[PDB]
Amino acid sequence: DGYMPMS
Amino acid sequence: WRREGIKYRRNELFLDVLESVNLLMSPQGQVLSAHVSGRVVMKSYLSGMPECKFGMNDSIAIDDCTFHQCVRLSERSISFIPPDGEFELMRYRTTKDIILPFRVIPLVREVGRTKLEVKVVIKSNFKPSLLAQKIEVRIPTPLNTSGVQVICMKGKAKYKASENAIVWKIKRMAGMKESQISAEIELLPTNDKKKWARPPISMNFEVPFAPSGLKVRYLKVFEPKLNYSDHDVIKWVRYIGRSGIYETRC
Repeated sequence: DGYMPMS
Repeated sequence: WRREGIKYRRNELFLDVLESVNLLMSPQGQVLSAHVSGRVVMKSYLSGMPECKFGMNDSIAIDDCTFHQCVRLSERSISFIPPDGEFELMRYRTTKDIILPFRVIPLVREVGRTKLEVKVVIKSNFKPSLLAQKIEVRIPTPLNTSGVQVICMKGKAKYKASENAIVWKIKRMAGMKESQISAEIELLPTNDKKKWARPPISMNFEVPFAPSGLKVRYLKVFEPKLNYSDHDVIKWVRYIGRSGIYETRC
């Protein structure tokens, strides 16, 4: 899948 | 370039860290050459004329880089006003403290002049929570190969004679694991004074992390004029390290 959320 | 009337319902950005890890190892297992080429590509839909601070853990040793033209050079990190759409922020290169996602351990046993006994083991070396994917291992055969028999527990393998390689392919494989393949290479006769110099075994893989250990700390968006602030922007990041030239001598 795309990305993971910034943190 | 970037016009002034830019307004978006969802103010999103996507950060791509694209790394290409290159490695030349001995059959013993000593690194003979290794570097990482990298670039950071931004795909963003933000309203206005944003001021963007990009922050990483420069910790890691970055060995050079070229920027895009809207970068305020002066940690000292990177501030910039990004074009709408998609553009490449920075482009760096690394040689120290590199994660080598796979070890390739080759083993070759001559058998008279008829057979060649070959065993090749790949050792994944990263968080087992993480999956490498698009894994290919290339094993060259000699030219006087009459035929090839192979076995492998994971993935698939054919002998491609047009290419004089056994190509072993593995859809996915988790960190800290092992897979091995085994071939019997049936040989024709040839000019015996001319021995066979063993071309390296090469690998291709893809991994959800940067093998240079670069991480992204912050990307703070600041809009003076318009009534959105930093904690309003949807931010996303992925790392996509791929094999460059990645060869174990044998």
